[PDB]
Amino acid sequence: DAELLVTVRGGRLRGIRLKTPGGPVSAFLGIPFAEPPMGPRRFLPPEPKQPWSGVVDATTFQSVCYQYVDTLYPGFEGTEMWNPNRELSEDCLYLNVWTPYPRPTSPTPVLVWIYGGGFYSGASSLDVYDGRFLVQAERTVLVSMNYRVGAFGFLALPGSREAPGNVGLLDQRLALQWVQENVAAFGGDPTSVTLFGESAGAASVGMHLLSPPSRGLFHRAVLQSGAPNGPWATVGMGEARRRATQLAHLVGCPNDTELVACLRTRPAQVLVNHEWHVLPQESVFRFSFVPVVDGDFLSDTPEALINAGDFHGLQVLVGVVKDEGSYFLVYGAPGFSKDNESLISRAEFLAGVRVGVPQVSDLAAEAVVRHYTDWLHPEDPARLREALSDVVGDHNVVCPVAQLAGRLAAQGARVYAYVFEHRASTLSWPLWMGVPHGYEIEFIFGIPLDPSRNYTAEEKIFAQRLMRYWANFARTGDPNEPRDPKAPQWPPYTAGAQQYVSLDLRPLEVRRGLRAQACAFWNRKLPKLLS
Ligand SMILES: *[C@@H]1O[C@H](CO[C@@H]2O[C@@H](C)[C@@H](O)[C@@H](O)[C@@H]2O)[C@@H](O[C@@H]2O[C@H](CO)[C@@H](O)[C@H](O)[C@H]2NC(C)=O)[C@H](O)[C@H]1NC(C)=O
Repeated sequence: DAELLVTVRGGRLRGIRLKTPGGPVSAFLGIPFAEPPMGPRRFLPPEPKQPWSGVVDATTFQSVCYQYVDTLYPGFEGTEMWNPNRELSEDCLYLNVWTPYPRPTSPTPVLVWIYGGGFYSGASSLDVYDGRFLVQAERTVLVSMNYRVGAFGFLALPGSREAPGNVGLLDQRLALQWVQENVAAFGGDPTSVTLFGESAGAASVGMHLLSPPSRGLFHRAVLQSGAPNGPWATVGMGEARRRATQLAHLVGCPNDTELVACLRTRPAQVLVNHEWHVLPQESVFRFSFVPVVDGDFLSDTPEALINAGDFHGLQVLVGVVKDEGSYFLVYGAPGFSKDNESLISRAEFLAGVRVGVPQVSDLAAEAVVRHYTDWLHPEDPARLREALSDVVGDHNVVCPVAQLAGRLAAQGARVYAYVFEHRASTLSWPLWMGVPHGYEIEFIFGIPLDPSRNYTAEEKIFAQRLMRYWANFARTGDPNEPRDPKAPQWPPYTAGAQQYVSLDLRPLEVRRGLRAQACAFWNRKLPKLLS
């Protein structure tokens, strides 16, 4: 097949035809975009891939970046669906391109996916990120890349040349430069690039928005369930140095240069084994090696750059799932488990707040408890279970997203906002978790269209609607149908009105205020109290 041969700047590629019920797609999987960041290049910014002779076979997903493997529930679908599904390697900087068949004769908009996983995990090869249904349905081009995670991507000894930090974000930036240089060979339009990502992938999209060298590489952004101003998404230089130094001592090391030089001698898995030990306190939704406010990739804190930024000419689509917190509770909140109803005592709730809002004063913890307590039913196990879910979801995702969305809309950007409220019929997590973090992704990617799976007919329709919204936004910056001269069915989000839509089997509903009461607490009152 002629459409499976493509020449990019580094040389020739051979892709693979992929099937869907609607029609075939052409896929180029495992394209090397950087030199393998191994041995002496561990912890260093990525270097462009050198050209090659002959043909790179591009028919298989390439290795996953070295990372921790979850073993909370071995074999359970709800956790395994996020675990590596290829071998781990430091040789992992590869990207993937899905393009319509036949290849577009006029350049089509490009969606660039950045996976999440708390900056410690993730892979572009997970089945739930299968680009074929999106591309077939709406005939955009889809790119996804691997980027280094954990210590390999974000260990930072700030101010040093040997571990400057943020190199996982530089991996993403290099892949975006690769798209600028090469996506036209696949029929993509390098002048119409929309970044989209979930969780740490959303936070990453946010950091490119705020970093001038990345900002020229794309035109629009989708932030699903994450934000660069989240309390987990960045660390200070002092804390970053403290975690890297503690990691070095836990592996036996041993002067910045000598420290990193010793870290480079240890096998990858040895670093991974100690990754969690460097967190200071017991927590959920906290990760050891994350982007560092270095004065380089980020000139200032994400909060400062958001408040100071001019965002005219930008369109942004942002959103959250209905139960952002629940997934994280089984990772350390006492009384919680996927295997029962997790109907917790008030004692367990008070202990859960300390894990759910780690390293905060007794004074702040009291305010949190009071805000989230119904003092007429302070002991009700169901209310307490939901309240702790809200504590974790609001503090880590929803209020950081609401804050960013308001500042963007107020400062020039056009913003659309959603809450995803449909619980998949195939969802393996228990019913008390609701619509948890990560479980809109399979609908955005049209996974219900896969005949090998068991979704309902209405869920297949819902997936097609969502692919249409996302592709409308990629094409025009506007999820509404372009031919519509009526007032928008999905209205912009504004700092004052705060309109957003519910995404469910039902038609769109406009609502206002993304949990405005909770986010007044986290973004205004709680800061003022501790001030
Ligand atoms: C719900 O389960 C938690 C966790 O227990 C685990 O999951 C169960 C379904 C079962 O498989 C247990 O064998 C597991 O250990 C319960 O919280 C635990 O309670 C025990 C006392 O029974 C205590 O010793 C543990 O420290 C608790 N663990 C945590 C993480 O808090 C909880 O009581 C269960 N709720 C029920 C049954 O209503």
